[PDB]
Amino acid sequence: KTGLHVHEKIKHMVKNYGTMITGIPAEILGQNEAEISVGYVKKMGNMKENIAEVVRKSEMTQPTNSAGKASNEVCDLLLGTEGASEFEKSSYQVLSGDGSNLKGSLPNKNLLVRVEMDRFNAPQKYQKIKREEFNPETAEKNKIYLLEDQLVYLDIFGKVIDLGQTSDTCHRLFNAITTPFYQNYILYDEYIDPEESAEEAAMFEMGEIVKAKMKNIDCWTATHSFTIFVPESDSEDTRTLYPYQAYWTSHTLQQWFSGDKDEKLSRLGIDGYIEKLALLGTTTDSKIRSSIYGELFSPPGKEHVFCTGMNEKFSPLRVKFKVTEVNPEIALQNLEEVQEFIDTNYPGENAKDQCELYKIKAQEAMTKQLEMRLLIE
Amino acid sequence: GLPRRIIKETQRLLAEPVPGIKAEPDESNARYFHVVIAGPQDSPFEGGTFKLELFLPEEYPMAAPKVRFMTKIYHPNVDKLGRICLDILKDKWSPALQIRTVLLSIQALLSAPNPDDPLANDVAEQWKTNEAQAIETARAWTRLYAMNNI
Amino acid sequence: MQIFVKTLTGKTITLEVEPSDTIENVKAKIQDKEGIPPDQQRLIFAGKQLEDGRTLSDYNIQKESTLHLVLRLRGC
Repeated sequence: KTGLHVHEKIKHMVKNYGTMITGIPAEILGQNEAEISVGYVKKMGNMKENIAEVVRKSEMTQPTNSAGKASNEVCDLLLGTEGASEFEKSSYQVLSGDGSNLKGSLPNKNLLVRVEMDRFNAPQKYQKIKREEFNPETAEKNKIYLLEDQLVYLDIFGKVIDLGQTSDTCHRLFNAITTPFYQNYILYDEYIDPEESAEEAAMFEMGEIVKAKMKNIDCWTATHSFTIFVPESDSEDTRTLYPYQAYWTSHTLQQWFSGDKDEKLSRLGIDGYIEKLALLGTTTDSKIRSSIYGELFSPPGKEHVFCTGMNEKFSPLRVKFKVTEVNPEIALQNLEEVQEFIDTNYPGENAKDQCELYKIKAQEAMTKQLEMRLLIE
Repeated sequence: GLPRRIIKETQRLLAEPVPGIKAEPDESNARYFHVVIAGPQDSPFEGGTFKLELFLPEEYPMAAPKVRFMTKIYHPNVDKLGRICLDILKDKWSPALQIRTVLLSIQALLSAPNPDDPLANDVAEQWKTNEAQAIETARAWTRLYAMNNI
Repeated sequence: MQIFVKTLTGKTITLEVEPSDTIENVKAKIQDKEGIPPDQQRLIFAGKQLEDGRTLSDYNIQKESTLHLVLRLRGC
């Protein structure tokens, strides 16, 4: 029971069953999917034909593309329900500029590392306001507030955070921004040139001040989550990594394995995949960070168009991780258990036929639930 | 009372237009833009001229521009009213973006249509299930609506 | 106030939130509860998409309401 035994088992089971890997019965899927799709069924004419059409066009058995959900489903199988809940209680550890912290957190045993990457969600626009009118329990949040004697940041929670500016400095910037369109405007507009007018120079100076103080404030929000699997090998440099992931409105974990991207990421090496991932959090280059962010997180094949144009990752990025050893005697026992539950409730020769039987039962329970609901006109 | 950037953005759009996109402000509403996007090559819209009307709201640039097709088009992310389902005009619009970025997206959206909910849009289901015939539909709508309409 | 968040797979969770908090705050509490990133979330409140920069004091949301978290999105 090697670590590459379980890696190949999840790889073929996810490639062939998809949502069935979660263990949820088809009846519950169709019952809850009817809750979302009830507003699309037509109410006139033959109701059996109206319900059948919406039932046919639903993607309820399509695997999830929530990156955080695919990471949860991988942890439940390899670690077990209780082991994964204990794993969640642990905290993440930020990666440094060279990824040495993760490089040292990988002993030569079977390991599972979950990665939570955050995007810097710094505020993008300000507002002049008199202190009389400033109620921090009602005013718009994640915004810079320039008062006549204080420049302050309202975070995402309610907390007011001073930016260390003199009352005289704030009085100068307050009375310099005078045009009505700029009293509630953005901080870093590219068309604002400080050499044109004295008003715009004060806006640009305010941007440089906010951009400096925001570096010491926690403004990160999670933008992606994935999973990496490290099997136990006879060391040397026969050590390999295999990352698991899905992505919002992009691809599923089933498509991830089907495209063999976990293997294009494999032979990149232990230190190779880590060095380029620490790279991603360091560089300020805008057109030379999206290349990586696509190189590791795109659907299989489209590593060259995943981060272009407006999807071009501008904001700074951080990556975090946490590790725990896996016991293959329990992981494979959890996997063949789902194979047993699948082969029992929905048996068949081909795995493609076992999925068809699961789709029909989900469509049957969704149908009966829909016609019961639509009896109210 | 035109804001200074909307003035600056208009002059940039007229000095270096996006290749294949004609964008000019209205003679009476400087916040209103008349857009003509040419059909990309290697696409069922090739050879077509599609009219769009972009309006810069008053919250612009803190809010995304309101754009919408005026020519009938068979696209999975454009409904019957002409609304373009893009990730900019919805939630993740940022002040770093601008008009040219929006125009470039819509042009890129014609070449690479996105997946969509097959419900409340028979065009999206037809593109996912019967692509070759949905592409055949778009070539018909391009000759009927997007040719000799300027 | 306690509100409930449901998924397609029937998994219902409990949150501690109050009418003053926003959607990003609700999605942030979902991150600490299920490990889901907010950028990978978009929650429906009875056929109503919940935008990022709006509070609970603006969607007629009240105490003990079942919010519908979708985990598969196609388009926009």
